[PDB]
Parts: sequence; C-alpha cells; structure tokens
Amino acid sequence: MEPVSKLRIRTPSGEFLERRFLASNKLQIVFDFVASKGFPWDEYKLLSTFPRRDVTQLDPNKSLLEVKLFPQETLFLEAKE
Repeated sequence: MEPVSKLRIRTPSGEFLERRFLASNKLQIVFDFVASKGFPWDEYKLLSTFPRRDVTQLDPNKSLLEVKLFPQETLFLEAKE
C-alpha cells in the first residue's frame, strides 16, 4: 500500500477533472495531467483552498506529499492574465 492523493480540478466553466496520484509523484506529473486536458501550467493557475495558493508556482520537482497536496484536494483553474 502507498499514500494516494485524490485531486479534483475545477475548470473555469465548472466541470471537474479527476485523477488519483501517488503521493510520491512529483508535482510535474499533476502539471502534465492538466496540460493533457487543455489547461497547462503556464496558462492557468491552480488555486487551492485557504490559505490560497497557486500550486503552479511551486517547485515542480517536489512530491505531492512535500507540497501538502494530500490526501484530498480540490483545485480551481483560473486563466493567467
């Protein structure tokens, strides 16, 4: 058994992208997922619950566990200006 992070990512219009990730995965892997769905890290913020933080500004080589995106997180996509 390993720790898993369950992520839900809300698109600007209100639909949800969902994937489970090993908590050991690097954040890059989460960036890859959103990119794959049309919402790349360089174009869209990934906003967390309070305290608010944009996960696209974190170190992409850090694990989900290290950046505290575990075990369940809903993130909101928002276009970068």
